[PDB]
Amino acid sequence: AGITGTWYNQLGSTFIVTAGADGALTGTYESAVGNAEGDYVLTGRYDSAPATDGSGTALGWTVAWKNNYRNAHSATTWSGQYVGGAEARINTQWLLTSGTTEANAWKSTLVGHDTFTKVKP
Amino acid sequence: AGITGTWYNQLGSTFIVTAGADGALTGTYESAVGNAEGDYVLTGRYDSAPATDGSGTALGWTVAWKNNYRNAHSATTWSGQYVGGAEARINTQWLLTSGTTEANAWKSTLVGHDTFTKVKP
Amino acid sequence: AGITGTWYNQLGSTFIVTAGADGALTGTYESAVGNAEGDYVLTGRYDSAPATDGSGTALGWTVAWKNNYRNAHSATTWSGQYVGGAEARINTQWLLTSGTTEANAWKSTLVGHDTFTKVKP
Amino acid sequence: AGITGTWYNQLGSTFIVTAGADGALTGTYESAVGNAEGDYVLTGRYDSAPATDGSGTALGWTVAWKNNYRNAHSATTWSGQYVGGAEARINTQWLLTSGTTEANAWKSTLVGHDTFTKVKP
Ligand SMILES: O=C(O)CCCC[C@@H]1SC[C@@H]2NC(=O)N[C@@H]21
Ligand SMILES: O=C(O)CCCC[C@@H]1SC[C@@H]2NC(=O)N[C@@H]21
Ligand SMILES: O=C(O)CCCC[C@@H]1SC[C@@H]2NC(=O)N[C@@H]21
Ligand SMILES: O=C(O)CCCC[C@@H]1SC[C@@H]2NC(=O)N[C@@H]21
Repeated sequence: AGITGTWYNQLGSTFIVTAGADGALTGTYESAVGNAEGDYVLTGRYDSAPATDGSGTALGWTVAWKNNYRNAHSATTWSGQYVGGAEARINTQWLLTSGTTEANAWKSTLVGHDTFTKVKP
Repeated sequence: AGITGTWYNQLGSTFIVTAGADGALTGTYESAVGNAEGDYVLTGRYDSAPATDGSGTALGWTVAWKNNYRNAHSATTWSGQYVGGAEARINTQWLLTSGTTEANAWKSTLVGHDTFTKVKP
Repeated sequence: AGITGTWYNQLGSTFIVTAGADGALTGTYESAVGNAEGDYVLTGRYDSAPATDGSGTALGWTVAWKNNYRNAHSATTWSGQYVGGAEARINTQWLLTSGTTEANAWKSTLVGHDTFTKVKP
Repeated sequence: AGITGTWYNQLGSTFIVTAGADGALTGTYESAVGNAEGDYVLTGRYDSAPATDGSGTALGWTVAWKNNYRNAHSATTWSGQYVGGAEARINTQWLLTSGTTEANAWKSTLVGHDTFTKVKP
């Protein structure tokens, strides 16, 4: 129940997600940067029975950057963990792969990290 | 239509996916390695209108490593592109995040790469 | 001249480096976490003629985790950029590879990110 | 003694390195792709007393992409392990950071993987 809701990262992007009882993540993502405009569909999975020892809750999700406004021919996955409590966070690393020619595949994938909080930066 | 079906990676893992008309990926993943046994639910997204210039089709998906057999308290995301043709491939990089304590969060995430083909290694 | 000196990251680790006129980085690294004790040799490279348009200065370095105290059978590389000015930073992502058996090579490499500043956290 | 010498990756790039007795890597790197021409200085570190149980030898190195021909305002680090024997390899993952403006720092770093062998692809 800690994951469902709206999350904001350090770039100004916004992430609205519903966490289903058995592990589904669904929602929408709006990026403040890049070749992106409006909301994009997201889907992912999370550990619906995490450890109870103070460990975070593992999760991940994907956005393909095609919507009613634009198609960037790219997709990002975020992998990370939810940490609950008063200053809850989802700490992630991400991989953004663009469709490329075979000759350019070596430079197809960017890597970065986003930290999400329940309140805006 | 090139993405739907069964895929095999260099580790001996197996990936069965359906690519929906508007960008959804759904299916199951069976890992040959790690703290894993049986099939796990996967969900993701792909670019349903890729470029037609020889560029690959961007995609990503997530597995949370909880199923009827085991719970590893972890999740992997694969980010990559589908390359069609006679020797079709899905070339990926992945991030595997384990739920950790805050003190151990610096070592929460493994990175690697998997190449998937339509035939077994 | 902005890079030479002592840097501190969010984990409490300390990085003393000399940037040579033609691109060399040399120094020592002390990690506050992990299988590490004391100072370890570091070496790397940086762009000694960066752009002057407000872009950062690309750089990277490596530590192998063997010194007079311990040998962790591992090595980390940090890749990033130096950003000068009043609140100077070195923003990095890193890869930590452990020596593994072939069967375990898929889980040989951790990924993360460190931000270094001139003052302690 | 297994690391010293010339190595070739899947892209057609060439890596000549000397491994010093106490952990230093020095040499030159020539990339077959990207904003690169000629040889570039490399420096890094390796575990000079690896485990003897069949585990690989952890290592890493950096190239800043500035030489007598070009300056790409970028640097790559490779992190990986050397695996000896008849078909020796250095298996790596790499991070390529470009100097960027602060607004573009989110897209500063590419990630990939290179496999090096003693003979050309
Ligand atoms: O430019 C593109 O190809 C599509 C937009 C990508 C935006 C990226 S996803 C990772 C990072 N986190 C964000 O919130 N935005 C950027
Ligand atoms: O050990 C775990 O935490 C769960 C199993 C992880 C298996 C990983 S996912 C990335 C890589 N590719 C595979 O097919 N298996 C491993
Ligand atoms: O545990 C090991 O194998 C050796 C110590 C690794 C410490 C890592 S390097 C990346 C991160 N940044 C730090 O300052 N410490 C950790
Ligand atoms: O384009 C640049 O910024 C400089 C050249 C980068 C070449 C990269 S380094 C990682 C990969 N492995 C290679 O051998 N070449 C590419």
